[PDB]
Amino acid sequence: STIEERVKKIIGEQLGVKQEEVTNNASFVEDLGADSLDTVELVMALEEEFDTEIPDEEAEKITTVQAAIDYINGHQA
Ligand SMILES: [Zn+2]
Ligand SMILES: [Zn+2]
Ligand SMILES: [Zn+2]
Ligand SMILES: [Zn+2]
Ligand SMILES: [Zn+2]
Ligand SMILES: [Zn+2]
Ligand SMILES: [Zn+2]
Ligand SMILES: [Zn+2]
Ligand SMILES: [Zn+2]
Ligand SMILES: [Zn+2]
Repeated sequence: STIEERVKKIIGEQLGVKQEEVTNNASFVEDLGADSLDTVELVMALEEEFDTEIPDEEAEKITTVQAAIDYINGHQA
């Protein structure tokens, strides 16, 4: 599985949304129905899956599927 696929799987599992909705340009809140508690938990889940620490300054900008993919691809453990 690629990084893109694994990031999308984490997002779908954390947010409780079907795979078809997890398009690259989808917004967690606006498209995937997330609340802000969920987005914090999603960031934590990405840290565990990819063994990486995400600083707040960057976490705050992770609001779409693509932004999460880009963060993880750009910080490979
Ligand atoms: Zn594949
Ligand atoms: Zn899974
Ligand atoms: Zn749905
Ligand atoms: Zn659709
Ligand atoms: Zn609204
Ligand atoms: Zn919770
Ligand atoms: Zn941990
Ligand atoms: Zn945070
Ligand atoms: Zn924050
Ligand atoms: Zn960084």
